[PDB]
Amino acid sequence: KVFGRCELAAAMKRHGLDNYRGYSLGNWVCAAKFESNFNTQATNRNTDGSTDYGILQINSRWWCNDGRTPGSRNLCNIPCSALLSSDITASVNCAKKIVSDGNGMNAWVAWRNRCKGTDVQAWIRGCRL
Ligand SMILES: [Cl-]
Ligand SMILES: [Cl-]
Ligand code: NA
Ligand code: NA
Ligand code: NA
Ligand code: NA
Ligand code: NA
Ligand SMILES: [Ti+4]
Repeated sequence: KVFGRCELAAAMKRHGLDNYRGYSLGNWVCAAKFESNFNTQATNRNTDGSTDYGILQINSRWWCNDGRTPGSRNLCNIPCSALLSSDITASVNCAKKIVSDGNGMNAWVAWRNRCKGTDVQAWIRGCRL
């Protein structure tokens, strides 16, 4: 599913991500924009053989199981395929664990490089939320 911008912001709010660990909804929408362009089916293979899955491009080295990442963990306790669903529940639940892990949203390199410090409220501007 490719979400619309306001559509995703609404779904993220519905699942409790808005201001989670102090990161406003616009942070989360911005991160999703640059990680997946709002496409739940986005996948990206990394040089280390791990893969990133879903709207927030959650990586298989720590967070989900894909059966093909040697030495990895599955801290969210889910198949990485669950991260590709049209229903963002699994992605949101796993993102909450990832953002709680110590470096906040810096866990998402793209958030650091493209969202951090910017006018992230632009990402929710105009939306009925
Ligand atoms: Cl495995
Ligand atoms: Cl393996
Ligand atoms: Na957009
Ligand atoms: Na915001
Ligand atoms: Na894994
Ligand atoms: Na959803
Ligand atoms: Na980047
Ligand atoms: Ti594996």
